[PDB]
Amino acid sequence: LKSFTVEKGIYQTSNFRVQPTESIVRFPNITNLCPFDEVFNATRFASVYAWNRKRISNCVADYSVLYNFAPFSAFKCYGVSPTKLNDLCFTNVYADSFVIRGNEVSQIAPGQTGNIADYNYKLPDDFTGCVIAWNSNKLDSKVGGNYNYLYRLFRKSNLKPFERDISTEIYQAGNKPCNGVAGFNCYFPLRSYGFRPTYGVGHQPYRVVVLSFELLHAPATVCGPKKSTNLVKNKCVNFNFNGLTGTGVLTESNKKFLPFQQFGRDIADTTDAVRDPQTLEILDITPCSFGGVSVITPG
Amino acid sequence: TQSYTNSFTRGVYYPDKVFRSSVLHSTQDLFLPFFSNVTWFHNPVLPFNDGVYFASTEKSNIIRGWIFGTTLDSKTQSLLIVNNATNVVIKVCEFQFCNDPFNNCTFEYVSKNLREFVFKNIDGYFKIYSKHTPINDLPQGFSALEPLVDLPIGINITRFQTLLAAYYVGYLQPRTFLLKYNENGTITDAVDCALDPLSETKCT
Ligand SMILES: *[C@@H]1O[C@H](CO)[C@@H](O)[C@H](O)[C@H]1NC(C)=O
Ligand SMILES: *[C@@H]1O[C@H](CO)[C@@H](O)[C@H](O)[C@H]1NC(C)=O
Ligand SMILES: *[C@@H]1O[C@H](CO)[C@@H](O)[C@H](O)[C@H]1NC(C)=O
Ligand SMILES: *[C@@H]1O[C@H](CO)[C@@H](O)[C@H](O)[C@H]1NC(C)=O
Ligand SMILES: *[C@@H]1O[C@H](CO)[C@@H](O)[C@H](O)[C@H]1NC(C)=O
Repeated sequence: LKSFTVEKGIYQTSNFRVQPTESIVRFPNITNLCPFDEVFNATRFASVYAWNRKRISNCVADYSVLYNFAPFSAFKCYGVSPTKLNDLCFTNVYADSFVIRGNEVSQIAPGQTGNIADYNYKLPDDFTGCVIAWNSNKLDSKVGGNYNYLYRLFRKSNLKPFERDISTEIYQAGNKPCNGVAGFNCYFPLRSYGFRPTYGVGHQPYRVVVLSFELLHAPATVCGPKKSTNLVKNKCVNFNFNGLTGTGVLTESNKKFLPFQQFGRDIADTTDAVRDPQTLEILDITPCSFGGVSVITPG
Repeated sequence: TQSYTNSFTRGVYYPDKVFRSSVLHSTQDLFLPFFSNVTWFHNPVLPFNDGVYFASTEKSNIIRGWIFGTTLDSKTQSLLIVNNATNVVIKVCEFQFCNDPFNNCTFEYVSKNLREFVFKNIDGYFKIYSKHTPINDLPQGFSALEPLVDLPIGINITRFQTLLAAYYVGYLQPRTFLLKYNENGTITDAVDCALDPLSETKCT
């Protein structure tokens, strides 16, 4: 009233509001984990020149699987920070797996050239993804040598990123036609990474899987886990039921949603009920209690 | 044959996943106009524009699947829905098959009577609604088309063909409808707000 003496009567003073206590988050059962054990745990890593794309689109990107081998020496991110990357929407994931040698792995990095980053492979300096280091040369190297690491050694120019060069064209480095035979400056464009389990830190085998992400105009289908919380009812909470954040009280409902129906509405288009993603249940939503606060006073 | 038949009041799907009970809802969407005319093909390929209303009655499983996407092969990818009576496989990895059916693979989704189907592309999603009805021909009456799938394939589709009767075809148009949800979210009746002035009054 902006006055010190209050006349006898009833006055509207404030607006009582029940406030939420918990922040409920509900998302469906975490299924269809993205295939990574086939690329992270495999002894048939492709050759550096003969690398292979990996198609990973229709699944949940369990990006935290990197902690299956937390002894990773390095996990250098190049597209985005991992904290943000636990939930990011991309249209496709392309991974390639190979082993080159020792300390040459620094060549698998933005702004790097030479050998591996020259003709065997290369990545653009704006590369999106991460480069990992879990060298397991214990079985990759044998005292017999393992010269079977088929790797291209020669090429006319630098290798374009994300292109496969299985060509076997002789490096005619001399001023004389080669005709494919081995004469002078005529050597087969491929050589050997024969490594025994005694080589140096820059010559022993390695363990490489690098994966990149992309997002074109097609809608994104690559996403991380949603981490749904528990479900609690009969008290004002802050729920998030897969597409809609709202403050309200959830109660058991007798509504009969059709099997395909998620939301629930009434006149004026306000969400009155929700189907729970994890367990198939119908929860009615009631707005948290509120209302004016009148003060009955004598003078 | 390319006869033409009245569409009656057919080809109404659920516009979204929202539940509604005992309410009349006015929605603007790609609907098949009431009492329109529809081809009754038994033609190489029909176009797509902005959605179709494929329907069929032949239970012999001879109308097996469909082909979508611009052109037919070797470019811009092509959807290849093919049924198998046990598997309902959908492939977006084109077969490169002949023009009269009987590559960079990227999608391999797997899952007396009248069958009604609606296909649409809005923005990167191929939505398929469908419905079965024990018809006692497109009978007069009403039966809403419950959604089946919402594929996230980002193709651009302009024409379509069909695998191999009752090759009904109708074309969706942007229309405003007034749908009725009886008490359980089932669309029991609809009013086409541009058919006749009485329906305009009903929608108003
Ligand atoms: C989700 O998983 C729980 C755990 O057993 C199960 O009871 C429930 O039926 C599942 N729901 C769906 C939709 O898969
Ligand atoms: C629409 O279908 C009717 C059905 O008989 C047909 O007579 C008419 O010619 C069709 N309209 C056009 C423009 O073809
Ligand atoms: C239909 O095709 C799918 C695709 O792999 C296959 O799994 C299924 O067995 C086929 N159906 C029959 C009856 O062969
Ligand atoms: C699909 O390709 C481009 C990219 O979306 C688009 O501009 C074009 O109009 C489309 N082509 C069709 C619909 O035939
Ligand atoms: C709607 O639900 C009722 C149960 O309340 C049941 O008779 C039937 O499934 C539907 N009835 C009508 C008239 O739509």
